[PDB]
Amino acid sequence: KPYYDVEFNYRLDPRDGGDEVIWGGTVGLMRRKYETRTVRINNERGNEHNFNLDTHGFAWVKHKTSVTEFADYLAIRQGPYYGEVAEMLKRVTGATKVHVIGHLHRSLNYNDTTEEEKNAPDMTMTKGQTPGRFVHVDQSYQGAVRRLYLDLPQEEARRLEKTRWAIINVWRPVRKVTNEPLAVCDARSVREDELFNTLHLVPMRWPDAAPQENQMWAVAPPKTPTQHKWHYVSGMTEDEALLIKMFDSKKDGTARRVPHSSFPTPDDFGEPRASTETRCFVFWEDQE
Ligand SMILES: COc1c(C[C@@H](C)O)c2c3c(C[C@@H](C)O)c(OC)c(=O)c4c(O)cc(OC)c(c5c(O)cc(O)c(c1=O)c52)c43
Ligand SMILES: O=C(O)CNC(=O)C(=O)O
Ligand SMILES: [Cu+2]
Repeated sequence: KPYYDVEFNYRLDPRDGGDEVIWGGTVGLMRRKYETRTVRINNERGNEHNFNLDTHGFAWVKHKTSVTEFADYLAIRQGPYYGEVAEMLKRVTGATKVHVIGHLHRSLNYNDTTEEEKNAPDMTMTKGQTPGRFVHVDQSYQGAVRRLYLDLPQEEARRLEKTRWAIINVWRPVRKVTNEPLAVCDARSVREDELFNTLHLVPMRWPDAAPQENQMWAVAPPKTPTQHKWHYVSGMTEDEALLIKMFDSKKDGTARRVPHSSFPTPDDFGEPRASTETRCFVFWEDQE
């Protein structure tokens, strides 16, 4: 198909009932209220070469990994995957150094999971992760700084912040994507006044620990299915990677942040889409 027209979940203003806390990995997040809008998502399979991290903030690349089982977090983090992702990412970006923070594995079907968790209290944590069905950027400009100093040593963070740096997510499906693909929005089609800093909390080890803290962009709804420029690539395989730019320190016109969201297509079929998204810092110690 050349495109789809699908309902997307955008920011609901608090004056109209919305809240400002994204309770990551909870049943409650699946119940969050959004301003829904229908947008056009252009299929770009066969046109991937036309999109890059500098202009649009995303790129589809061919990249073979040696890892096949992505469900075991410990197996992934000790194994070679992070280094494989980091070498690809430096190759693509021309970066000077790449530091992999971690990854999130997603394997649940959204609607299946809604109904199994219909009786669950909101703060119940799902075993596994559902797709990310809301428009967001994983880090605000503030959230990117917060992440840099939380995930890197203090001296390291201070120095790398003097040179150009960026947060890029490396999204790879476990197998050929036949349902709930991932859509990315042209960074240039959304303005700064549409971006809203939003708290993102992960209540790991409650009540012994405070929930983990992160700051996202929420996105104001468009007024037109084509105002925001949405794209995706059908049938993404585990030998292909979607690089999504969440943040870039460069303030000179280069794509700085990419709203993104999964979405169901009417032709969805098969067992639930499964994927990993690997959060990465990217440093160009020769710039800025
Ligand atoms: C496996 O460990 C989890 C991760 C680790 C990272 C590597 O993915 C979590 C994320 C963190 C860690 C912070 C909150 O301390 C991010 O900072 C790196 C991050 O940028 C992220 C993200 O922007 C979107 C998210 O999902 C929408 C997840 C998040 C999630 O919502 C629920 C989850 O259960 C949690 C994890 O348990 C992840 C968070
Ligand atoms: O895979 C999904 O359903 C959503 N993933 C993301 O938004 C991401 O990789 O940051
Ligand atoms: Cu995301």
